[PDB]
Amino acid sequence: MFTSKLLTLVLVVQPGRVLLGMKKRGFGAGKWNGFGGKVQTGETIEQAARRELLEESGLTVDTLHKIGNIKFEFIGETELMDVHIFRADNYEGEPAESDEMRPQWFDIDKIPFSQMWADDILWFPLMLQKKRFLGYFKFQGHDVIVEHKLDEVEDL
Ligand SMILES: COc1nc(N)nc2c1ncn2[C@H]1C[C@H](O)[C@@H](COP(=O)(O)O)O1
Ligand SMILES: [Ca+2]
Ligand SMILES: [Ca+2]
Ligand SMILES: [Ca+2]
Ligand SMILES: [Cl-]
Repeated sequence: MFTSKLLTLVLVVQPGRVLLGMKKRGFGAGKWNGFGGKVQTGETIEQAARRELLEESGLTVDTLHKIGNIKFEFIGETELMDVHIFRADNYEGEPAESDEMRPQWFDIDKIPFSQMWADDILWFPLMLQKKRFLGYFKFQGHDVIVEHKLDEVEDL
């Protein structure tokens, strides 16, 4: 890995359920996921996370918690993906479909992990316990994990 790209990911939760969206185009199309994107020059990471939540789901939030940082290395690439993960326990507005993503609430027992990125099932249990975490995954293509590190932490 020679260079890095910052990315964001936002999970909105309520008691017993999590808001995901079906990615309709682009990177990770066909997978359910949280909302997020890149960080423009002049934005903070949190500002960028809030922007993409609004553009993709129609929602805004007041309190937003930083919960995770996961680095992704894809075999054959020289750019690292540095993903900054946030949780909201409350929201403003009502979710609506965009050209990019279709939001849907899932009960905990219905989260569709076989139709999500392969990493998600491993850190979702930490997220649901209101924990913080650091990780690293090396992927061979989009659906095989070849190396994996993950740890609960106190601070990020
Ligand atoms: C590899 O494993 C991965 N696992 C998970 N859960 N999310 C991942 C991911 N790789 C990228 N992302 C997320 C970050 C962003 O929210 C969005 C891309 O930003 P846009 O292309 O929409 O601008 O996709
Ligand atoms: Ca996006
Ligand atoms: Ca976009
Ligand atoms: Ca956008
Ligand atoms: Cl696209």
